Order: sequence, then C-alpha cells, then structure tokens
Amino acid sequence: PDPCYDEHGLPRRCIPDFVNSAFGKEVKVSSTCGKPPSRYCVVTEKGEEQVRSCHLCNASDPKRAHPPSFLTDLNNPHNLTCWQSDSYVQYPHNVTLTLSLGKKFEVTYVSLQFCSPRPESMAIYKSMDYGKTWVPFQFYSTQCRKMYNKPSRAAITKQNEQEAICTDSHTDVRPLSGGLIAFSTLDGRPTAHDFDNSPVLQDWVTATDIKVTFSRLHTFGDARDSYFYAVSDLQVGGRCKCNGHASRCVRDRDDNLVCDCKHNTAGPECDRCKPFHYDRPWQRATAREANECVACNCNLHARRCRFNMELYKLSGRKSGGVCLNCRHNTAGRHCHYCKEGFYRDLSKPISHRKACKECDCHPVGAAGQTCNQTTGQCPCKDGVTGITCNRCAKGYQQSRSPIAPCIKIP
Amino acid sequence: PDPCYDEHGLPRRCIPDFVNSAFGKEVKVSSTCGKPPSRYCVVTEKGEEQVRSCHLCNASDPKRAHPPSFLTDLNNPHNLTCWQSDSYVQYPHNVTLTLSLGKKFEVTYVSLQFCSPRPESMAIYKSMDYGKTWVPFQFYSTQCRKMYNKPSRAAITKQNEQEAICTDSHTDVRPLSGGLIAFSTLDGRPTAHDFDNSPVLQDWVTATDIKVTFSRLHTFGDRDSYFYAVSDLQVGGRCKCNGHASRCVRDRDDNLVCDCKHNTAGPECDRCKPFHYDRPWQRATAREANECVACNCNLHARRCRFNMELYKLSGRKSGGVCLNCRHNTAGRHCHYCKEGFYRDLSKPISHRKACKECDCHPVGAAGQTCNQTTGQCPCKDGVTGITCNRCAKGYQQSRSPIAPCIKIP
Ligand SMILES: *[C@@H]1O[C@H](CO)[C@@H](O[C@@H]2O[C@H](CO)[C@@H](O[C@@H]3O[C@H](CO[C@H]4O[C@H](CO)[C@@H](O)[C@H](O)[C@@H]4O)[C@@H](O)[C@H](O[C@H]4O[C@H](CO)[C@@H](O)[C@H](O)[C@@H]4O)[C@@H]3O)[C@H](O)[C@H]2NC(C)=O)[C@H](O)[C@H]1NC(C)=O
Ligand SMILES: *[C@@H]1O[C@H](CO)[C@@H](O[C@@H]2O[C@H](CO)[C@@H](O[C@@H]3O[C@H](CO[C@H]4O[C@H](CO)[C@@H](O)[C@H](O)[C@@H]4O)[C@@H](O)[C@H](O[C@H]4O[C@H](CO)[C@@H](O)[C@H](O)[C@@H]4O)[C@@H]3O)[C@H](O)[C@H]2NC(C)=O)[C@H](O)[C@H]1NC(C)=O
Ligand SMILES: *[C@@H]1O[C@H](CO)[C@@H](O[C@@H]2O[C@H](CO)[C@@H](O)[C@H](O)[C@H]2NC(C)=O)[C@H](O)[C@H]1NC(C)=O
Ligand SMILES: *[C@@H]1O[C@H](CO)[C@@H](O[C@@H]2O[C@H](CO)[C@@H](O)[C@H](O)[C@H]2NC(C)=O)[C@H](O)[C@H]1NC(C)=O
Ligand SMILES: *[C@@H]1O[C@H](CO)[C@@H](O)[C@H](O)[C@H]1NC(C)=O
Ligand SMILES: *[C@@H]1O[C@H](CO)[C@@H](O)[C@H](O)[C@H]1NC(C)=O
Ligand SMILES: *[C@@H]1O[C@H](CO)[C@@H](O)[C@H](O)[C@H]1NC(C)=O
Ligand SMILES: *[C@@H]1O[C@H](CO)[C@@H](O)[C@H](O)[C@H]1NC(C)=O
Repeated sequence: PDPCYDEHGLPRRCIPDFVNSAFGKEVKVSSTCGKPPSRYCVVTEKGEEQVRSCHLCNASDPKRAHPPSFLTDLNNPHNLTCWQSDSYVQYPHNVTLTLSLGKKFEVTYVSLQFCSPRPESMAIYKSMDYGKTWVPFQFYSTQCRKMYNKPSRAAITKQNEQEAICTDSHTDVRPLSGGLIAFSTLDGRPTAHDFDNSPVLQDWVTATDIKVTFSRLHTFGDARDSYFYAVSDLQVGGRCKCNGHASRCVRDRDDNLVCDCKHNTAGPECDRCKPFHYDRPWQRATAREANECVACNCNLHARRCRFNMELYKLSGRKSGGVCLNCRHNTAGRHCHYCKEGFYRDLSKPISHRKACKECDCHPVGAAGQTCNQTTGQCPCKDGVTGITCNRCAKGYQQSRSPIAPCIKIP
Repeated sequence: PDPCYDEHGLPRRCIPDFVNSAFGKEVKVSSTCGKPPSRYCVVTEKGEEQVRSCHLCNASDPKRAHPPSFLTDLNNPHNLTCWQSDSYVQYPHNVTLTLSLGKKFEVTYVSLQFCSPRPESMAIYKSMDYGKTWVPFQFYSTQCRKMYNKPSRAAITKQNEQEAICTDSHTDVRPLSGGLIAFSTLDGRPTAHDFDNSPVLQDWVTATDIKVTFSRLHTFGDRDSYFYAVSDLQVGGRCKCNGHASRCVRDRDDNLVCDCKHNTAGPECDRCKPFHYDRPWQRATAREANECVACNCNLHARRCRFNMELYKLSGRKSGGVCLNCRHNTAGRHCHYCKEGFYRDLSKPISHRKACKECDCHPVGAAGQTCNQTTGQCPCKDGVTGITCNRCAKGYQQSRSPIAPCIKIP
C-alpha cells in the first residue's frame, strides 16, 4: 500500500528506488560524423605490433550512422552500440555535451563504456537550474596545472567537502575500448558516512541539468588516421529528488516529471510544504524523525494560516501556526473564541460549525446586549438573576415597567 | 437509441409498451376442487332441450386438476385451460381472489373468460399499498341497493370522477361457457380526453395489489354440484414509470422496478434522484416531460437540498442548493470564496484550488481581510494596490513597523 507510513501508519521515509538516471533520453551535442560523410581509422594490435583498419560514416547510412541513441539504448556486450563524433577534433575546442532534465536529481554511480580509448584531460559539469547557469563537478588530468591550473590528487578538506580533485590515475590506455570509469562522488568524503546529516553535501548532490565538455586527448607515434570520439553506452545512477516525500515521480499537466509529494509537502521536488501546512517549518523526513509538514488548527473555522519564526522559537520548538479569517463568528489562532457580538455555544463541540451564537440576552431583564462569551451570563441588572437575566431574585418582584422589572422586597 | 431521448437526444418521455401482466404469475386463493377430490356438474344446451353432464376434480390428478395456472397460461382457443373451484359453495361467502404485485401500474381494460356460466354477484378490490389496505370499484349485480347499498348505472360526475357506479350488464347466461366480460375504466368519464392533465384520473389508475370477491351464481333449473370456472386470464398494462423510464428492470433484491431515466428516482420514477432537486419532481406530460434536474454546485459539493419558495420566487425557474462546501468553496453553489481566501480571476471558476488567499501586507495592509472579490487589502492612509504594497501618489515610504507611507509636499 503506502511505504510513506510505518506499520502503524507512522510517517516514514518513502523513496524512489535506485535507477539509472540516463535511460532512453535525448542529449544535445556539438558535432558528429557523417555530415559531411566522414571517415575514421581504427588500429588493432596483435602480439607485438599493430594493424589499422579504417571506415566511413554516413548518418543517412543507418548501420554506418552512429547516433547517441547507441548510448541510451541497452548495452549488449555482444552487439555493441558505438556512437561516433566527427573526426579530427581536439584541444583547444569545447567537445561539449548538454543535458536539461527538468527535475532536480542526485547521482551515486557515474559509469561509462568505451568504443574509443580513454582521453587524458576532461572535466565534469552540472546545473542546478534548467540550462541557464552551469558549474563544474570534478577534474581529471595528468597536467592538472599547465592545462587546468590545478593540483594533482589534492585533499578533501572538511571545511570545503565540496573540493574538486584532479588526478592522472585511470586516465590510461589500455583501455583502448570498453574503458570503465566509475566515478563515485561518495569516495573520499570523511563525513560521507553520515550524509543524511550533510546538507552542504545534500546540496552537492543537487543537480538539474548536466553538461560535459572535452578538449584534450592522448597522442602516440610518431590523414593517415581519422581520429574521432566514440562511446558504446551510458549508465548513471540516482533517485528522484522528493526530499523523502514521494516513492516515485510522475508527469505534470504540462508534461513535466513531478513528485506526488507526500508528508504534507508540495512542489515538483517536495521542496515546499503543502498549502495550509504552515505550522512547523519545512524539513525533510528523517529515518529517526518524521519531519513531515503539518497543517494549522482552525477548529473547523478557517482554511488559511501563516507562520512567524518567534512563535516556533518561543514555543519551545513545538508549533507556530495561526489561522486567518475565522468563520462561524469565531476568532483566534485556532478560531477558538467568538468575537464581539456572539458567544460560545458551550453545548456544541469545541470545533462545531455553529459553536458561536449571538447573545440572546433579555432585552429588558439584561442590561446590555453582550453576554459573557465565556459563560453566557447576560448583563443582569441590580436585582436581576438568571443566565440570560430573565428571572427575578429572591425577594424581587417582576414589574410591568419596561425599564425596572425586578424590585427588592423588605 | 434510448427512447428516453429524442431524435436529437432530447430526454423525451419513454414508456414501457402495453403488455399482459398476469401471464405466468402465482396466486394464493381460498379453495378449489381437488381438496378433497370434488365433483361438479356441467349442463349443455343441445339446440333446444336440456342435457347436464357432471365431472370430478383431483388436484393430485394432473389432467383432472384445475390449477390457477389455467388462468395464467396462454389460452389456446382450441385447448382451453379451465380452472375450477370447489363446489357446494355460494353467497354468502367471500369467494375472494387476491394478488400482491410489488410494482405500481396503470391499467385501462379488464377482460374475463369462462368455462362455467357467468354468475350474478362479484366484486373488485385493489391496494395502492402492498396488500394491506383495500378499495373497490364499480359494481355488478341486479340489486345494487339491496346488496351493495348502491345505485344501478350511476352517472360519472366530473366533480367526482372517483364515482363508483353499479350495473347489471353482461351478467347473463348465455354465455353458460366462454363468457366474455370487457371493462373500460375511462368509459363514462367526461374528463378522460385529458388524462395527462387529469391527476385524479392519474390517481384513479393507481393500482398495486388487486383483490376480487365472488358470492352469487344463478340457479337456472333449479341435485347439482355448483361451482365457478374460467379458461384463462389476460391483463395488459405498462409499468408505472411516470413517463420517465422506458421499462422496469429487476432489482438486486428481486424487484421489477423502473430504470428511471430523465433524472427521476423511486421504483416508479415518482421522485427525483439524489442531487436531482433543482426543481421538484413532476410527471412527464404530453406537453412537457417535466423531468428532474440536478443541483448546481460548480464542482464544489457532494450533497444538496431545495426549497419551493426559491422556485416560487424564481418565477418558476430553479432552486437547487449545495451542502458541505469543501476545497476552499462556499455558497449556494459553493460558488464564492468564504470569509477567507479571494478570487484568483486567472484560474477557472471551479478549480479545486480556485480560491486564493488574501495575501494582505502584514504591515502595508491594515486588516487581514482583502476585498475577496477585488482582493483589495486594507491599504492604510497612503497605501494603494490590491494587497496594499505600494504607496499612493504623494506618499513617502518608511521602514516603520507601522506606518510606511508618509505624505509629501
Ligand atoms: C549516405 O549513406 C547512405 C547509405 O550508405 C546513402 O544512401 C543512399 O541514398 C540514396 C538516396 O538518393 C539511394 O540511392 C538509390 O540508388 C540510385 C542509383 O541511381 C539509379 O537510380 C535508379 C535505380 O534506383 C535508376 O533508374 C537510375 O537511372 C540510376 O541509375 C539513386 O539514383 C537513387 O537516389 C535518388 O533518390 C532520391 C530520393 O530518394 C532522389 O531525390 C534523387 O533523384 C536520387 O538520385 C536511389 O534512391 C540509396 O538509398 C542509397 N544509395 C547507396 C547506399 O548506394 C547515401 O547516398 C549517403 N549520402 C550521400 C550524400 O551519398
Ligand atoms: C388423484 O389423482 C391422481 C392422478 O390420477 C391419483 O394418483 C394415483 O397415484 C398413486 C400413487 O401411488 C398410484 O398408485 C399406483 O397403483 C398401485 C396399486 O397398488 C398395487 O401396487 C402394485 C402394482 O403397482 C402391486 O404389487 C400391489 O400389490 C398393489 O396391488 C399403488 O399401490 C402404487 O402406489 C404405491 O406407490 C407409492 C410410491 O409411488 C408407495 O409409496 C405406496 O406404497 C403406494 O401404495 C402405484 O403408484 C395410482 O396409479 C394413481 N391413480 C391414478 C393415476 O388414477 C390419485 O389416486 C387420485 N386420488 C385419489 C384419492 O384417487
Ligand atoms: C568554448 O568555451 C565556452 C564553453 O565551453 C564558450 O563560452 C563563450 O564565451 C564567450 C566569451 O565572450 C561568449 O561570448 C560566448 O557567448 C560563450 N558561449 C556560449 C555562452 O555558448 C565558447 O563559446 C566555446 N566556444 C565554442 C563552443 O566554439
Ligand atoms: C368476508 O368479508 C371480509 C373480507 O372480504 C372479512 O372482514 C373481516 O371483518 C372482521 C370484523 O370483526 C375482522 O375481524 C376480520 O379481520 C376481517 N377479515 C379480513 C379483513 O380479512 C370477513 O371476515 C370475510 N368473511 C370470511 C372470510 O368468512
Ligand atoms: C546487431 O544488431 C543490428 C540491428 O539490426 C544488426 O543489424 C546487426 O547485424 C547485429 N550484429 C550482428 C553481428 O549481427
Ligand atoms: C465569565 O464567567 C467566568 C466564570 O467564573 C468569570 O470568571 C469571568 O470573570 C466572567 N467574565 C468574563 C470572562 O468576561
Ligand atoms: C391440451 O393440452 C394438454 C397438455 O398436457 C393435453 O393433455 C390435452 O390432451 C390437450 N387437449 C386438447 C383438446 O388439445
Ligand atoms: C471592492 O472592490 C470594488 C471594485 O471597485 C469596489 O467598488 C468596492 O468598494 C470594494 N469594497 C467592498 C466591495 O467592500
């Protein structure tokens, strides 16, 4: 049924399961072979020396086309799907790959599979916006300094666990094909063991759009070959960012993947609370503490509320909701009292739809039109008694005077 | 298509076709031949002189039984189905036959059949209830007075189209067998030509359960075993759906009830369906199908009610009204933002989040209530704007926690 609530329906974290992020989707790139129909040469070794094949690329030749569809497709380890670039390209030039998702995500695995050898210098980007701003992610190079002005294999400081290192490790060839690079962002971070309480890291994992640019690749020797770029498939793992408030993500009314935000949360990412849940501040539900949102109490007399920080602060960290436009002649933070003109119908429940009633005070026996809104005792004058001030008191006789009804007796 | 809807799908009055009613139904009766096996004599007129035969009845004798199925079966004019009663019985006795239906009907004609001679005295009953209360109709006897305290062949006054007349017609023998009795309720009624606008006649046709009593039979001779007998019964009708259901269907508790279309409810289409009471229920007329009509809630309620004064004061126009307005709704159609939210004019008129909060400036607006129509918040003294955020012409803004706008020279 619902994993968002525990055995006893207790609100517990419900999460979309781990899935590859890039599966079956479109990517905008810089260029690709076949326009104009291009060639590319491929060398193969044997025992002690080399032998080089070479081929051509027309995108209008489907089997000689090598689209990025070869990347998002299923990677058959027995019928590979090699995408191809235009050939003869290198630094200094941006070999740029773009990606706009439309939903903010976190990544765990970053995996690749090669049809080409592994280049030397490249970096990672990301965009927490929808394709407007872009920031890098990590660095990789042999010469971190001369090319990137970077240190080789730097340390991850605790004061900036958002450090981006550069290394020459595993930038090697072999592999000439099928190279396996599995970036794990989780590696090396000293406070990764408690990521559930690493919000800056919980921001480092925040990502909406992704960009990948290359310029440099290795050399050998020394158009014989048409050096190019090629890759067989792509897998990158992550889970849909619902802040721990939705077990999956579905489309919008305008074709947009959104969370069905539970735990009283709203927004495409459960980033905000659901409306009228302005009682305690927004938080993410934790495993030990259900940080769901919570609506305001109006005692069934209003549908809107707001919040102030001092309220929760002065509440000993307990609550801060307050209702607005308290109907049924009610008033208060919980619409929990009748305003001037009405009183509390004590017979009705504490949240009844007509719990506030006007004071039907004796227009003669009561002195005013206001009754005790707590008790309902109307304004009994000098000798007048009774709740609505109707009866005369002991030793007090009713008179037909429209002003002085009850009079003491000696 | 649906006969409940016109050529252009207009919800035209739909009617069950005229069909026989008592075909195949069971009836509990008082007594009949065969218990114990009884005898009975039958006379035949050979041209001029007389000859009387005589027979017996065992109910446990299938071919010598005389079951009431002989009345409900199809009558072969060449293989008649003569039911018979016990013999040695006559007035004064309620020789009564009853029937509990379970569905209200409208009837026009009444037909009979005979294997025995046509007797003299018999009566009619019915129930607008389910076999509990019982009321008569016309009478048939020689002495409408001495027996029924009634006049013979009375007139059908317009002022009482509920008159109960008595006549001697067709109590004769011959026929001694194969007697033919036909009755038309509308005969004599001056107001039968406008039955659709003759509600008393629309009540005069009301019938749910039927009872019929016999007493007398002619002693023509007059040593004999006298009885009563009949070959079949056919009664045509249409299932009472007020013109709002084209038929009647069986219920989940075995109840042949109207499939009430035209927004009508009740086993007879006599009432409106729940949430179908904008104008009260009425019966489909030849001029107007007077169908029921739902309440208007603009997608903002689950229950509704009605008051006639609304329809009264509407110049005969409308009157539905909703209950329990959820999802930021309130009103007769739950059709306004309550003392609370305001109207998001950009959003459609019936959205589940249509009403929008009065986001009044906690400083720049004075009160917490906005002109929920215009959303105009309480702009203070130099403040303008809907939520009262801007200062007005000639007003200097201050960061004061109370008074932002200051007049300018
Ligand atoms: C990209 O890579 C792909 C696959 O390798 C190549 O695909 C070719 O696409 C063309 C489309 O034009 C096709 O060529 C076909 O062969 C014909 C040979 O010429 C004879 O044509 C007929 C018999 O087919 C004879 O009657 C005639 O007298 C010629 O002797 C072409 O002429 C045809 O192309 C014609 O079709 C297009 C519409 O499709 C018309 O607009 C033109 O008039 C054009 O002449 C015929 O369709 C075939 O599908 C592929 N040919 C191959 C693989 O050899 C692309 O050629 C390649 N891109 C480039 C730029 O070469
Ligand atoms: C009402 O109308 C019906 C229909 O016409 C008549 O139905 C009778 O039904 C009985 C039912 O039993 C029939 O009786 C039959 O005749 C036998 C005569 O007795 C001899 O039985 C055998 C030969 O059959 C001999 O060996 C024996 O020595 C007797 O000489 C009855 O004995 C039979 O009935 C027996 O069978 C039932 C089970 O079926 C047993 O439980 C009993 O022991 C019972 O005795 C045999 O069935 C008879 O034929 C029918 N009569 C007809 C068709 O005319 C009723 O008779 C009638 N009512 C009256 C009051 O007459
Ligand atoms: C290569 O570098 C970056 C992207 O990797 C691009 O940056 C450009 O910088 C100039 C500097 O004034 C701007 O005018 C351009 O608008 C930027 N390009 C954008 C924003 O797309 C640069 O254009 C790239 N060169 C290419 C792709 O040929
Ligand atoms: C004949 O007439 C009616 C039914 O046609 C019966 O009326 C009964 O009246 C007595 C009066 O005290 C009541 O106690 C009975 O309950 C009535 N019976 C009904 C209503 O069924 C009358 O009994 C009939 N006579 C019979 C059947 O022998
Ligand atoms: C791989 O699949 C493609 C898709 O049709 C097919 O054309 C090709 O022949 C397959 N590979 C081999 C070796 O057959
Ligand atoms: C109303 O009645 C209560 C009951 O004791 C009393 O304490 C109070 O003073 C009265 N007046 C109010 C609440 O204004
Ligand atoms: C009438 O039908 C019944 C059916 O059982 C049959 O027994 C009887 O002999 C028939 N009689 C005539 C006259 O057709
Ligand atoms: C609400 O706005 C209308 C629109 O001009 C205005 O006429 C009215 O005075 C405002 N206040 C109300 C209706 O209380």
